[PDB]
This record gives sequence, structure tokens and C-alpha cells, in this order.
Amino acid sequence: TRKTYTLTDYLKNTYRLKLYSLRWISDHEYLYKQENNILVFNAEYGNSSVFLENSTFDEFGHSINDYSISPDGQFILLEYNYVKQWRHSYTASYDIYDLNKRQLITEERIPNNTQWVTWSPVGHKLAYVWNNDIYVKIEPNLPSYRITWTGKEDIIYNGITDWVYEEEVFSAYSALWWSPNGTFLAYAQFNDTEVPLIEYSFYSDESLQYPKTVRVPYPKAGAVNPTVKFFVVNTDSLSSVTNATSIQITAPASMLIGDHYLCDVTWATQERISLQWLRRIQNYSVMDICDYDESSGRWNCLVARQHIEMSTTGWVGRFRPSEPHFTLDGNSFYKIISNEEGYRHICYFQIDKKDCTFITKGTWEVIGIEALTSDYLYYISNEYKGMPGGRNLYKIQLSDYTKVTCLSCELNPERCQYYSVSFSKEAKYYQLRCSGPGLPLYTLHSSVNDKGLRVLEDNSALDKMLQNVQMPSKKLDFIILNETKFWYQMILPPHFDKSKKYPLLLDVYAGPCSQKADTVFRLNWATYLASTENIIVASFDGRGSGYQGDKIMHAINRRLGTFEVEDQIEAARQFSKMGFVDNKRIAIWGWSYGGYVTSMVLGSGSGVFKCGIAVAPVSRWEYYDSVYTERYMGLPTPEDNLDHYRNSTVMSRAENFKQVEYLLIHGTADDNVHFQQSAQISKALVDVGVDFQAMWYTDEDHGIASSTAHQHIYTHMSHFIKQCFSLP
Amino acid sequence: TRKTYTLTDYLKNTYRLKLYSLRWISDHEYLYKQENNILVFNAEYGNSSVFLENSTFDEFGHSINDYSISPDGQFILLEYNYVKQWRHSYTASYDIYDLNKRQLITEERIPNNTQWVTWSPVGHKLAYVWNNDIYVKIEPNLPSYRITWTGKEDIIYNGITDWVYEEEVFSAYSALWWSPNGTFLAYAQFNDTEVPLIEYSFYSDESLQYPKTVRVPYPKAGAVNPTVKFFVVNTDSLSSVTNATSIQITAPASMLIGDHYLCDVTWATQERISLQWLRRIQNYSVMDICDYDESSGRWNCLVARQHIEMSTTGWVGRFRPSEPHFTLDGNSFYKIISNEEGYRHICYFQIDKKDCTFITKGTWEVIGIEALTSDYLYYISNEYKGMPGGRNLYKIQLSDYTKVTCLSCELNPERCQYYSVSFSKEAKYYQLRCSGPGLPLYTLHSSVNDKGLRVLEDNSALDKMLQNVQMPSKKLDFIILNETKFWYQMILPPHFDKSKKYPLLLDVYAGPCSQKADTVFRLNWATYLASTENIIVASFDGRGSGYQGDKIMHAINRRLGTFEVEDQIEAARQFSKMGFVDNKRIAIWGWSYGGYVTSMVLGSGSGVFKCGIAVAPVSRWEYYDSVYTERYMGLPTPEDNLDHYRNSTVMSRAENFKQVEYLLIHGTADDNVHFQQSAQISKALVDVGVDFQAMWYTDEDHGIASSTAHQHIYTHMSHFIKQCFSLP
Ligand SMILES: *[C@@H]1O[C@H](CO)[C@@H](O[C@@H]2O[C@H](CO)[C@@H](O)[C@H](O)[C@H]2NC(C)=O)[C@H](O)[C@H]1NC(C)=O
Ligand SMILES: *[C@@H]1O[C@H](CO)[C@@H](O[C@@H]2O[C@H](CO)[C@@H](O)[C@H](O)[C@H]2NC(C)=O)[C@H](O)[C@H]1NC(C)=O
Ligand SMILES: *[C@@H]1O[C@H](CO)[C@@H](O[C@@H]2O[C@H](CO)[C@@H](O)[C@H](O)[C@H]2NC(C)=O)[C@H](O)[C@H]1NC(C)=O
Ligand SMILES: *[C@@H]1O[C@H](CO)[C@@H](O[C@@H]2O[C@H](CO)[C@@H](O)[C@H](O)[C@H]2NC(C)=O)[C@H](O)[C@H]1NC(C)=O
Ligand SMILES: *[C@@H]1O[C@H](CO)[C@@H](O[C@@H]2O[C@H](CO)[C@@H](O)[C@H](O)[C@H]2NC(C)=O)[C@H](O)[C@H]1NC(C)=O
Ligand SMILES: *[C@@H]1O[C@H](CO)[C@@H](O[C@@H]2O[C@H](CO)[C@@H](O)[C@H](O)[C@H]2NC(C)=O)[C@H](O)[C@H]1NC(C)=O
Ligand SMILES: *[C@@H]1O[C@H](CO)[C@@H](O[C@H]2O[C@H](CO)[C@@H](O)[C@H](O)[C@H]2NC(C)=O)[C@H](O)[C@H]1NC(C)=O
Ligand SMILES: *[C@@H]1O[C@H](CO)[C@@H](O[C@H]2O[C@H](CO)[C@@H](O)[C@H](O)[C@H]2NC(C)=O)[C@H](O)[C@H]1NC(C)=O
Ligand SMILES: *[C@H]1O[C@H](CO)[C@@H](O[C@@H]2O[C@H](CO)[C@@H](O)[C@H](O)[C@H]2NC(C)=O)[C@H](O)[C@H]1NC(C)=O
Ligand SMILES: N[C@@H](CC(=O)N1CCn2c(nnc2C(F)(F)F)C1)Cc1cc(F)c(F)cc1F
Ligand SMILES: N[C@@H](CC(=O)N1CCn2c(nnc2C(F)(F)F)C1)Cc1cc(F)c(F)cc1F
Ligand SMILES: *[C@@H]1O[C@H](CO)[C@@H](O)[C@H](O)[C@H]1NC(C)=O
Ligand SMILES: *[C@@H]1O[C@H](CO)[C@@H](O)[C@H](O)[C@H]1NC(C)=O
Ligand SMILES: *[C@@H]1O[C@H](CO)[C@@H](O)[C@H](O)[C@H]1NC(C)=O
Ligand SMILES: *[C@@H]1O[C@H](CO)[C@@H](O)[C@H](O)[C@H]1NC(C)=O
Ligand SMILES: *[C@@H]1O[C@H](CO)[C@@H](O)[C@H](O)[C@H]1NC(C)=O
Ligand SMILES: *[C@@H]1O[C@H](CO)[C@@H](O)[C@H](O)[C@H]1NC(C)=O
Ligand code: NA
Repeated sequence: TRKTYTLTDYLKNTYRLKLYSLRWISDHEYLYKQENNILVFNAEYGNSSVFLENSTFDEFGHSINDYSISPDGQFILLEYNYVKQWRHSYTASYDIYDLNKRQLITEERIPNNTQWVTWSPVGHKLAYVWNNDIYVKIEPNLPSYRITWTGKEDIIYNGITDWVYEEEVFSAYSALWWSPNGTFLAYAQFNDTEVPLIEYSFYSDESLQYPKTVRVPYPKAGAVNPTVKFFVVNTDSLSSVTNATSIQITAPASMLIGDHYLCDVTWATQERISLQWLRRIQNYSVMDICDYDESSGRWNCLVARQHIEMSTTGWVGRFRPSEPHFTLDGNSFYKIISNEEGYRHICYFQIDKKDCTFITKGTWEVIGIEALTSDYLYYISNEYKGMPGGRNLYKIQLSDYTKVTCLSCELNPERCQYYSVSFSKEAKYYQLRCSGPGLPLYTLHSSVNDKGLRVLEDNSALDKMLQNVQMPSKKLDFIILNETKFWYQMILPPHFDKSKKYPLLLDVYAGPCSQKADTVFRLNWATYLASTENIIVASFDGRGSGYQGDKIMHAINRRLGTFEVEDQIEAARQFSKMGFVDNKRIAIWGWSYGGYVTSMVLGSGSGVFKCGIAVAPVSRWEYYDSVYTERYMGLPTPEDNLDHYRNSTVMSRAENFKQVEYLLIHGTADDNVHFQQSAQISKALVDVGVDFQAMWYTDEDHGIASSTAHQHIYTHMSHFIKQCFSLP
Repeated sequence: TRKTYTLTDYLKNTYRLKLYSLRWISDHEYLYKQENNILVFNAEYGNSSVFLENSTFDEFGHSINDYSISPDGQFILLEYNYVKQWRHSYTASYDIYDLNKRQLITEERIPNNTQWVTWSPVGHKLAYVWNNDIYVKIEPNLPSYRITWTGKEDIIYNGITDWVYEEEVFSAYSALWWSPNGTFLAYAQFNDTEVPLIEYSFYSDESLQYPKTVRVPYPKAGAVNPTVKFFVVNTDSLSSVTNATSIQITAPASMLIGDHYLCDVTWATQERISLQWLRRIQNYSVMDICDYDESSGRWNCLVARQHIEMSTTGWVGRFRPSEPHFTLDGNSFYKIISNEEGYRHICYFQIDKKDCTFITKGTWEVIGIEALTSDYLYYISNEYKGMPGGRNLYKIQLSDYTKVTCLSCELNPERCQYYSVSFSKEAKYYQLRCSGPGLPLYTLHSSVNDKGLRVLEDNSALDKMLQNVQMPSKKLDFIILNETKFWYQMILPPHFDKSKKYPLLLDVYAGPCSQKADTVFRLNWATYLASTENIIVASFDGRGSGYQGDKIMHAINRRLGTFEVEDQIEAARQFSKMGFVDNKRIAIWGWSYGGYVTSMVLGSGSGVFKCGIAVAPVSRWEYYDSVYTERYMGLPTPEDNLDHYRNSTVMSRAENFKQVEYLLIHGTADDNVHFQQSAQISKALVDVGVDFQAMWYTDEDHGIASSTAHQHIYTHMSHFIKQCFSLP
């Protein structure tokens, strides 16, 4: 008989999905690494040529982590000595290789322990951050110009983000932005001087006699936040005799009145930059549009070009105000904003006009704007078939908004319902990436007549292997709760039989603007649980979930740990009533926000769940970071929202855990959700005499992603679930 | 019929063991608390009176934690605001109450956060330590005199010990010693300037937003040790001079050549003090006897009065050099030292003669010297019936060493074999404290004729209760290995049937000079396991154990983690071959040194044990403190014992844990065995892919003794054991 998808298959990646990650280098060619050799492809015909031999660096001496070819293709940046920091940050050493003279540059090399590096968008200038300061190199072999001198570890950050800005605002370590042709280099400077530090132990190798104490500026809810300044420097007028002059662009008065954040930076033209600022109370944001003045050499932001964005029901943007997409001349722009019905759609703005015009509408949402030409704007939305968990590419005619054309919907409706896209330089070509419900499919297309040029990768090899495996199926459907439809998905065991009762595991995340019910194909722990253990793994998107309008998303505003937790209990209650579910064997598990919800659910006293697993959960909002927490909860002060901060903790529900089996897991070096959060949960449970299972992972962070720990946690959780379900 | 001793009975202390804690205030009167009242008893007739009514401090405004009456009975020290620190240390607030004028003193009060306070041995002077400096009050209501000005938190300690001296050398927080009539105050000063700090998080109450980092000067093996200095100040001159001089007494040249410790301070007469020093390599100790020179106001120590104590086979003393007991004139003293045969006996020394005379001998050992009069020396030994696990009080005639009388052996041989004693001020009366094998029994005796005056507490109430419970029985015996006997004890289930096969739990400690096989009566976890779960709980005293001569005790010298581990494994083999043990169900558990032995045993690959529980175990000796570790292991350097230090870790046996079920438990605030020790064990197990169970206890230290955590850990361990033995 055919085998099933086993835990080992998941842990050792027996069945790998093939990808096709290309890098556009112009409007008609892209780079693709094959056999460790970098090839250059012509999009039109599909022909290629070798761009760089894999042997080119046989005696390099170091293991190359990654590479980056300059925009003009004259040089290649080689990254090595990679050392990871937080989610996006890391340091590394770099070397530059001249592709023309086929030589490795040995003079004025980028320093070791460099924190970030980037070529200008055009040409081959380089900007890098080292020791928290910004340096610029006009030529790979020439000495660098020091741009800033205030860089100081854990205090002043120039051109790179501090912990909270990296994690919650920019989702990037870099805080540098080259103007379109590379003339100017804008950058932010963060000051964490008064930000309190989180401290935790790091044990390191067995050989370290005394544990190390890691200390990082981390503002918990309501604590002092870092401050921010924004500068722009002209890199075409740098001197090796005089220090570079950075021009500051100050935030508008409506922002300077109190705490605020810099949340977006987007160049509109060679001499016009837009900046969006957000108040610490995240329901008011301001976009400034500034023009360079050759006369004074300053940047002026006319008030007439200011655009305000606010929310009366919640915060601004999905996680942060959306980015503007400027037209060629920079006189107008398109941006996704919630309309009057609470659905996110594309609005068209005049830079000096207050009112914008919505170009799309309907009870669905635009996920993102992907390309803009003078005749069409391309975007991805979940409009097709009214499925919020599906994604397709559309283009809209800018001269007639009633002319909307779906470009991916009908390519292969049964195999492909969740698309992502990558356009070439001038949107002449685009790569479509289908990630579900069938196996991932990568295709190349031409924009002029939307021709389907060819298939880049169809994963036919994986398809052949999976035919010999008893794979689970996925059901995507919805339930009605108070006239509103909420979607859920179920990973069903092979040969599913509706006349039998299956144990059920509810997989939950449920953070604000999240989506767990979708059409994406995945090979993960749930695949194994369904395929080998015959467990149904369900996920449900309730109030607070995204992509279905603010009525649903903002339902949890100032109220985390309420509706989203109740909705997961309601879903399980519904599921428990279905004929194929064993109501005596229903469990729940989650990681991060999902660990919090799982814990809140288990301590709700609903009596629906037999057991649950919480991995690295938040336990009380006052322990989590300010930017994320305050966005949904406001401030933890008696005059604002302190009462709800105190009523939404896991600890307060400790006694309700007496009737469930609970497994609490957490990495000791978790810099994101501090171990402290689980330490307080266990202490509260010990205090009320409730027994439970626990597991700490020494020196693991929020991902508990090292190879050995990854295998161990899933192995441990599998034994727990099977034991809870009475499975061999 | 007849209930068993359940887990709840143990955790709720339903069967209360009564004791009789009295405080001698003179040669014939003692204080005893009865119904929150403090009574004063006349030893001779047993009649009493109310010394301090319970309603005396009903309006004190604070809960009085403890009290202390001045030697002259004129004042009472009231301790409150008790805040615990390490094993012996704590801070508190104090008030002094005038017993005569029955009035509480309100002027010149002892400061809050006082680290230590002690009355002079005579009268009512007081010496206290506050902010690491010593202060003396001649009168309770008068201002204090500052003795030191160097005190500095975590750096300089005057009159109090640092962490390592408290835990391993003195077993006490105080480092000051009043001379017999209170004229002089001697004290030690510790300097931890270069001692590395152990740092760990303390989460505290849920209300604390950021965890606190606890930092404690703690020397791990081979690290920089604190240095020490000794001083004596004449307190009688305090009111005559502005700043009384603290005369330093320096260690001898033999000690100053390298790192060393001050290990004992004992006043001999009003003007003679003895000090014992120990080299960092703990097999060489020196005792200096110093006399006050009234002409120079200095203290001189004549080399002819110096006594050397060294060891060729191990360290000096059981845990440290033994204390001297001086005759009244201070010209000679008695001290326990191991004889040529390796057994610890009492030796009689002339202060200026190097050769001593042994006054006791035999293949047994003297446990301690309890009292010394002009005619008799009283001591406790395990000579009776050749049982190293028994304890009796003996009296030897100082004028005729052949005249030795056992004062407790035959009092009640069946019920009493483990005695402890408490003599009145001049040894006129003594309280005997029998702690096993039967119920504890407390009695009063007159030394003049060694007649029993009366029974103070016989625990008849508890005996009445226990008759309604199926209690387990205890067996104490030995097995012969290599021609030498090794003792063990077994807690046997009620109605034990040698024809059946019972599951077996080996309870282990096994640290150097320890003893787990004794005649003490206990109501603990094992009582429950044997009584309700019908599990035999055994303990074995193999190589390294104490009170049986140096041949056995010093067998583990420079070799921890070898013979004592092997001997526990062999003990299990010998037990299984007794015929009433189920070879398929043998477990092992231990706390502290016992956790290390348990882990080493489970990782030996012996195949003898099915499962095991290690609580707060040591995992690698370089992580534990210098004083304890180096005493047995020497220094972790290539020139000394590094190889054995690297060969005796739990981590190197990770792979073998694949053969057993392991539960690892550790308190996160353990200042003694750092959580780091279990953090490295779990990491090594994850790295080799071994599954196991774990449990951390938030903010608990090495004793995991808070009421809720105590109940939770034993409940957790009971489930693990029951599951391992298939005991639903
Ligand atoms: C990038 O754009 C900048 C700004 O438009 C160009 O710089 C200007 O060039 C003109 C000459 O054509 C000068 O008169 C201006 O003074 C320059 N402005 C500044 C701020 O320097 C620059 O030449 C462009 N670079 C490229 C490669 O096209
Ligand atoms: C942004 O949200 C805040 C807080 O929800 C709003 O400010 C006030 O908040 C307090 C409670 O924190 C309420 O009592 C007030 O009624 C709220 N409004 C005002 C004007 O004080 C604020 O209004 C929101 N901003 C926008 C544009 O909706
Ligand atoms: C215990 O009783 C004795 C004797 O009854 C008390 O000691 C004193 O004994 C002498 C002679 O017997 C009497 O003259 C005294 O009057 C007794 N003292 C007192 C204070 O009355 C002794 O006081 C009693 N001890 C206690 C603690 O109550
Ligand atoms: C405690 O020991 C430290 C040495 O570890 C002493 O500190 C040194 O003192 C000398 C003399 O004043 C200075 O020159 C050095 O710079 C100090 N070294 C360090 C590391 O601080 C200190 O004096 C001792 N304290 C006492 C009260 O004895
Ligand atoms: C009492 O005497 C001691 C010892 O001389 C004084 O302590 C010295 O104080 C000076 C000045 O502050 C320091 O330079 C020395 O290092 C200290 N030595 C010691 C051993 O502490 C103390 O200051 C005197 N107290 C008063 C009130 O004069
Ligand atoms: C406590 O002992 C001390 C030390 O022997 C006594 O002080 C000595 O007293 C004699 C008088 O007999 C003097 O000659 C010495 O000068 C004192 N020496 C010192 C260092 O002070 C003291 O008298 C004794 N206390 C009591 C109450 O007897
Ligand atoms: C892809 O194929 C085209 C042929 O259509 C290649 O030809 C172009 O470039 C050649 C050299 O790069 C020239 O010799 C040809 O004249 C030119 N032809 C046309 C019609 O432009 C092209 O180079 C190939 N591209 C790659 C990446 O191999
Ligand atoms: C970073 O922000 C700090 C916080 O305001 C600035 O420091 C100011 O406040 C300090 C106390 O926190 C004081 O020492 C000074 O009055 C003041 N300036 C300095 C240098 O401390 C600090 O200047 C800012 N640094 C930069 C580079 O912007
Ligand atoms: C950054 O550090 C590297 C590594 O030390 C330096 O490169 C050389 O590394 C070799 C070992 O591979 C050493 O023997 C050399 O001493 C290092 N220095 C040199 C000049 O070769 C590198 O030089 C450092 N980079 C910078 C910009 O200082
Ligand atoms: N810290 C959160 C970050 C996040 O949700 N993304 C980062 C910011 N972001 C996202 N999507 N867009 C953006 C950005 F545009 F703002 F960058 C999602 C994730 C997160 C939430 C928790 F409750 C928790 F316990 C842990 C945790 F890691
Ligand atoms: N640190 C040890 C202290 C001790 O064993 N007593 C303290 C010193 N002592 C004793 N008996 N007499 C003395 C003294 F006289 F030296 F004070 C025993 C105990 C101990 C040993 C370990 F291996 C461990 F992992 C933890 C632990 F707490
Ligand atoms: C590229 O290099 C790899 C080794 O890194 C080698 O196995 C492969 O054959 C090379 N590819 C080609 C096309 O030569
Ligand atoms: C540039 O500024 C730094 C720091 O302010 C200063 O030390 C350096 O000398 C300056 N260089 C020049 C050329 O002015
Ligand atoms: C509507 O349904 C929601 C949950 O979907 C529930 O909380 C609410 O009480 C219901 N009634 C109204 C008026 O919203
Ligand atoms: C003393 O106080 C206790 C309270 O613990 C009370 O029960 C007892 O009766 C009191 N006895 C006297 C003599 O005051
Ligand atoms: C101790 O502290 C308390 C509370 O702060 C204060 O009321 C009292 O006066 C202090 N006592 C002394 C002796 O300083
Ligand atoms: C003391 O111990 C050291 C270390 O083993 C040893 O070399 C030395 O000879 C010992 N001294 C004596 C007297 O045994
Ligand atoms: Na095609």
C-alpha cells in the first residue's frame, strides 16, 4: 500500500517544492541561479547565456552566503561571514568583484561586521552602515565618504532600524532610501537613549562558564519609545576634505506635538520625496511631499501638498499606512485606503488636492498595487468568486475605471487560486507565481497583450512523487455567525469518510489582520497529522481577521483577547456538532499570537477542548512591544485602556485550566515574546495547583528554528497530541 | 479498611510531627512557646510561668517573625519585616523591648534593612551589620558606634559573609565573633572585587513590566575567589576614643603564599582567640592561637602555638577543618581529627605542643563534641551496634579515658537510635532529642546524676492517628562488596510480601560525606509512594559516603561522577537480585548532587533503570562553586584535574538517554545550582534528538520550597513515576 506523509517526511523535507526565484535586471531580462551558475534570460524568447560561472570563486576561501549584482551589471557584491541578529537584521563581510576586469577589488574594501549594504538603484554606487554610521562609496575601489558620526551601539542608529522599528514598522533592518537615479540618499536616524532594555540570559556553548546577559532596547507597552529624525544627503557633491552635509526634513506640527513614528518613505521623482508619519495613538497619519530647492539646497514641504489619513473605527492601514505609487511626473499617486464601507481599495490622489477618487470598489479588497504604467495599474485582489482567501492579478484602465480585466483568474482555476506577481523594470513582462490550491506553478507573461509566454516551473517532479503518497485534502468553506460569513479550512485525512468520527485539532493564529483559511498549498505538520495520524486540522478566520473589510477587522479594536478568542470557541463548537468530528477529542494549538489565543481559549472554561499547546505565547499585553500592542490596544493608562490590558491576561484565567491538558513551550533567548511571558503563565498555574506540561528550548528564539530544536519541538508536540487523542 | 498515607496527606501535612524547641537562658531555665505565649521553665522541677504574654504585641503594628532575649534578660530583640536571601542570609527590621519597664525603645533604633544582629554573650551590648558595615550599641537606647567604613554592596562585606562563604564555609551569614565576656568583637572582611557575577532573570509579580536581572558575586570552579582579612576591635574603648582601632590579625606565611580561606574562628579565653586557615587546595590547614598584648594593644600569634592539619588522601575535615573546644584555662583543647586508621576521633592538644593524644578510637566515628566541663567531655558518635547510621550521646571522664558511659543507647533501644542533644548554659541539664526509628521523643535530664527528669514530648497524639493508617516499614541493612560493608535502607509497602515483585525507586543524593541510610523517622514523599503506590523506595551509601572512615569517604577524591555513580547502579543490581523487585520497573531520582548522580546513572547505558527524575542537578563541575567543587576535584587546569572535569559531565552522555524516560526540573531563580546547568543538559539532549520531559519553576530557588511550588513539583513527579511504572 502507498505510504502516508510522515513526521520524518516533514522534518527531513523528503518532498520539496521547487521554486523559480528570478531577479529582473531591466525591462526585458532577468537573472536566475542554476547549478550555482548565474544565467541571464531574455524574457521575450526564453534564451539565456551564462552570466557568472559557479567556479569563478573556487579559491575565494570563504563560503558565500549571497550575492548582489550592481544595477549596471559591472560588479557583484559577495556576502560572507553571515551572522544573524533579529528577524531581518544580521552582519556580514563583503567583497566586490569587477565583472569586467574579472578581478576582485582589494583596495578600500567594505569593513567586516557591516550591518547593511545596498547599491544605488542606477549605476554602481554603494551605501553601507557600519558601527551604526552611514558610508557611501562612489566607486567600488575608491575610499568611502563617512556620512554620519553619531552612531553609537544600542543608542543612535543611522541608516538601520532599532529593534521595534525593524520588527513592527519597516519589516527591514535598513533605514536608507536612494533617490531614483542615485543622486540623493535619504535616511532615518533612531535614538533609543531612554528606551528601557529587556535583559535575558544566553547560555551559549557548554564551554562558556558564566552565562551571558543579552540586553536590547525594547519598549514594552506604554514605555518610552525611540525618537526618529529624517535626513537627505546629496551624494553627487561629496568631498574628501569636508564632512558631508545632511539636510533634515522635520515632521509636521501635528506630529511633533507628541510621540510619533516615521512609517513610510517613497521617492516620487528625482527631486521629490514623500514621507508618512504616524501618531503614537495610531489612528492619525500624515503624508508630506517635499521638493528639493536648488537655490537654497533645502527640501521644502508645502502644506498644500499634505495628506491626512485617519480612522474612526481603528488604526491606519493593515499594519501601517499604505505606500503611495507615483505617476512618472510625480504629480499624482495611487494608494490603497479603506473606503466608506470599510473595504480597502485604490484611491487616486492629486498631490495638491485633498480629495481622492476611488478607482475600484466592492465587497472585497485590493491586497496591493503591483505595477503602474500610463495606461494601466496592476494590482492583486481577492475579488474572484468572493473568496477572501484567494488572490488574483488584475489590471485597470486608467482612462476608464469600468474596464477591469482579470489576468490570472482563468489560467487554471482548479489548480491556481492564489497568485503573487513580479513585473520587469517597465512592466513589459511579469512572472506569475501560483501557490495553491494545487502545486506551485511559475509562468512568464508579456504585458502588451497578456500573452502566456511559457512555463518556468510546474513542479511536475514533486507531482510524480506525491502520486505514491496518501495525501490529505483541503476543504475551504464558511459558516454564518450573525448574518456574517466567516471562512475556515480543514485538512482532511486521506480517504476521508464522513460517516466516521475524527479527532480534530484547531490550528490558530488569529492576530489582527491575519488569515488562516486560504487556498495556499502547504506541506507542514498538519499534513502529517492528517495523512498519518488521521486527525482533521482546521483553522478559522473570525473577527479581527483581515482582507474582508474593517467591519470584521476592527471588531477587536481596543479589545484584544475577546472576540477573536470567542470566535475560535464558536467555530470549534460548530465543528464539534458535525457528524464527522469526535467531540470528545478536540484540541487547539498556536504559536505567538496563536499561543496567546490558544491559552485564552483553554482558560475560558468553555469545556470544548480536551487539550492544547501554546508555543511562545504572549500572556499579557503589557509585556509585548509598544508599536504592535498600542496599535490595537491604545495606552495602558487609567485614562486610556488600562482596564482592558488587565482583563485580557492569560494569568487571570489560570483556574479554568483545571479541566484541560496543557503544553507550554518557549525559547529562552526569545527576543520577541520574552520568556517572561511563559514564566508568568506557569507561575500562575502553579499558584492555583493546576498540573501541566512544559518545555523550554535553551538559546532558541521566537522561531525555535535551529535544525535540532525544530525536529525536537514537533516530535514532542506529536507525542503530546497522540497521547491526548489515544493514538498509537 | 484503614486508609493509606496519600499524596495529599504529605502535601497538606495532615499527620503533624510534634517537636519541643526550647531555648536555654541560664543553667537551669529555658524558654518554650505554648499557645503563642512564651513560658520560662525551671529544668529541675518542670514548673513554669509566663515570661511574655501572647497579647504583649497585639498593637505592634507588625507580625513579629522571631525574638531574641539579651543574655542578662533585660531586653528582647523583636525581628520583623523578614526578607529572605540565600540559605542562611536575610534582612529584617528590629525593635528592642525593655522587659523591666515593659516599654518598647523608640530612640536610636536599629536601621531597617539590617543584615545581621547579635547580642554580646553577656549583658546587653549589640553588634549589627547594615549596608555591609559593622555597628555596635553599648546600650539599646544609645547611639551606635561605627566600626567599619569600607562596606560596599556586592564588593566589600564586613561582619557578614559573601555568597560562597555563607553556603560552603560558615553555613551562616554572620562573620563576627564576640569574645566570651563581650570586651572584644572579632570580625572578618571579605573582598569580592574581582569575583565574577552570576546573572539571571527574576520575573517577580505579574505587575513588573521588565524582568529584573539578579547579579551575585559567585566564583565558579577555577575562577577568582574573594579574599579575606580578620580584625578584632575592643568594644570597651568605644566610648573613650573617637574611632576605635580594628587590629588586623594576618594569616600565616604558609597561607599568604597563595589563595586561601578563613575557615574557623573560636575564642579560647577573654584574651586568646584561635583561627584556622585553609589553602585553596584544601588538604592543608593551619590553626593560629593569638594572644592580646595589653602593652601594645596588638594580637600576636606564637608559632610554637600553631597547629597544622593536612591530608594525604583527601581534603581536611568532613566539609572543613573541625572546631576546637578549649578547656576553661584556654591552655589545651579537644578536636575531632581522623586517626592513622582513617577514622575521626577526639584528640587532646596542649596549645604549644604539636603532638596530640587520641582519647577515643575504634572502627566508628565521633560526629561532634557537644559539651566540655572540668570533669567530662560529652560527644555524639555512631559507635553503638556498629551502625554508622545511628547516633548516641556519650560521656568520657577527662581523668580516666577508659571510663566512657553511653547516656542514650539504652533509654529506649527499639524506638530510639538517632539522638541529638541540647545542654543548658553550664551543662547542668540536657535535652535529648530522639528522631528515629520510632516517633520522635524529647526528654530532659540532669547531668549531676544522668537521671531522666521527664518526657517533654512523646508524640502520642500522632501515634494515635497513625494507627488508623497503613504505614510502610523501613529496613536498614548492608551488603558486602569487596570485603567492605555498605549500608542501605528500604521503605517497604505495608503488608510487604517478599514473594511478590514490587516496582523499585532508588532515592539518591550520594554527595561526598553524605548519608542516606539512617535510623531517622520520616513522613515524606517516599512514605506516600510505598504506602499508597506500593513502591519500594531505596537508598544506598556507597563510596564517597561519610561517617565510616576516610577509606570510604576519600575514595572519590579528584574523581566525582565515578564510584558514587557506579555504586548506585550496582546497588540496584544487588536489590533486583533480592527477589522481590520487578527488574522491569526500576527508577531513580535525586535532587541537587542527587540530580547529578541520577543524570549520570541514566546516561551510563547500564540498562538497569527505566526512568529517572533529576531536580536542580549539577551538570558540569566547572559551573558549580569553587569552594565545594575544588575541595573534591582540585582545579580545572591542564596541570591539575581538567581532564576529569571534562570527562564527568552529564552532557557527554546525552546519546545514552535514548534508552530511558527522563524528567528534568529546575527553578529559574536557583542561585546555588544555576538554571544554566539544566539549560545545558536540555540543549545537549535536543542536539542528539533525545525526547524527555521538562519543568521549570518560575522564581523558585534551589529548594523549590514555596508552598505552591512544593505541592506542584511533587504532584508532577508522582504522575511521571506512576506513568513510568504503569500505575494508573
Ligand atoms: C539625477 O537627478 C538629478 C536631479 O534632477 C540630476 O542632477 C541635476 O543635474 C542638473 C544638470 O542636468 C544640474 O543642473 C542640477 O543642479 C542637478 N541637481 C542636483 C540636486 O544635483 C542628476 O544629473 C541625475 N543623475 C543622473 C545619472 O541622471
Ligand atoms: C484615536 O483614538 C483615540 C483613543 O481611542 C481617540 O481619542 C479619545 O480617546 C478617549 C479615550 O482614550 C475618548 O474618551 C475620546 O472620546 C477620544 N476622542 C477624543 C476626540 O478625545 C481619538 O478620537 C481617535 N482619533 C480619531 C481621528 O478617530
Ligand atoms: C518554680 O517554682 C520554684 C519553687 O516553687 C520557684 O522558685 C523559688 O523557690 C523558692 C524556694 O522554693 C521560693 O522561696 C521562691 O518564692 C520561688 N520563686 C518565686 C518567684 O516564687 C520558681 O519561681 C518557679 N519557676 C517558674 C519559672 O515559675
Ligand atoms: C578590595 O580588593 C581590590 C582589588 O581587587 C582593591 O582595589 C584596588 O585598590 C588599589 C589600592 O587603592 C587600587 O590601586 C586598585 O586600582 C584597585 N583595584 C581594583 C580592581 O579596584 C580594594 O582596595 C580592596 N578593598 C578593600 C576595602 O580592601
Ligand atoms: C576611622 O578609622 C578608619 C581607619 O583609619 C578610617 O578609614 C579610613 O578612612 C580614610 C578616609 O576616608 C581612607 O582613606 C582609608 O582607606 C580608610 N581605611 C579603612 C581601613 O577604612 C575611618 O574613616 C575613620 N572614621 C572616622 C569617622 O574618622
Ligand atoms: C572581660 O575580659 C577583659 C579582658 O580580660 C577584661 O578587661 C581587662 O580587665 C583587667 C582588670 O582585671 C584590666 O587590667 C585589663 O586592662 C583589661 N583588658 C582589656 C583589654 O580591657 C574585663 O574586665 C572583663 N569583663 C568583666 C565584666 O569581667
Ligand atoms: C537571446 O537571443 C537573441 C536572439 O534573438 C540574442 O541576440 C541579440 O543579442 C546578441 C548578443 O547579445 C546579438 O548578437 C544579436 O544581434 C541580438 N539580436 C537581436 C534581435 O536583438 C540575445 O543576445 C540573447 N540573449 C541572451 C541573454 O542570451
Ligand atoms: C538622543 O536623545 C537623547 C534624549 O533626549 C538626547 O539627549 C538629551 O537628553 C540627555 C538626557 O537623556 C541629556 O544628556 C542632554 O540634555 C540631551 N543631549 C544629549 C547629547 O544627551 C541626545 O542628544 C540625542 N542624541 C542624538 C544624537 O540625537
Ligand atoms: C575584517 O576582518 C578580517 C578577518 O580578520 C580581516 O581579514 C584578514 O583575515 C585574515 C584571516 O583570513 C587575517 O590573517 C588578517 O589579519 C585579516 N586582515 C587582513 C588585512 O588581511 C580584514 O582585514 C578586516 N577588514 C577590515 C576592513 O578591516
Ligand atoms: N510582531 C508582529 C509582526 C507582524 O505581525 N508583521 C510585522 C509588520 N507587518 C506585517 N505586515 N505588514 C507589516 C508592515 F507593513 F508593517 F511591515 C506583519 C508579529 C507578532 C505578533 C504577536 F502577537 C506575537 F506574540 C509575536 C509576533 F512576532
Ligand atoms: N553547597 C553544598 C553545601 C553542603 O553540603 N553543606 C554546607 C557546608 N557544610 C556541610 N556540613 N558541614 C558544613 C560546614 F561545616 F562546612 F559548614 C554541608 C550543598 C550542595 C552540593 C551540591 F553538589 C549541589 F549541587 C547543591 C548544593 F546545595
Ligand atoms: C556548478 O558548480 C557545482 C558545484 O558547486 C557543480 O556540481 C555543477 O556541475 C556546476 N554546474 C555546471 C553547469 O557546470
Ligand atoms: C567631521 O566631523 C567629525 C565629528 O564631528 C570630526 O571629528 C572630524 O574632524 C570632521 N572632519 C572634518 C574634515 O571636518
Ligand atoms: C452579532 O454577532 C456578534 C458575533 O458575530 C455578537 O457578538 C453580537 O452580540 C451579535 N449581535 C449584534 C447586535 O451584533
Ligand atoms: C495566648 O494566645 C493564644 C493565641 O494563639 C490563645 O489561644 C491563648 O488562649 C492565649 N493564652 C494566654 C494565657 O494568654
Ligand atoms: C523603617 O521604615 C519604616 C517604613 O518606611 C519607617 O516608618 C520607620 O521609621 C523606619 N524605621 C527606622 C528605625 O528607620
Ligand atoms: C595536596 O593536594 C595536592 C593536589 O593533589 C597534592 O599535589 C599535594 O601533594 C597534597 N599535599 C599533601 C600533603 O598531600
Ligand atoms: Na506559452
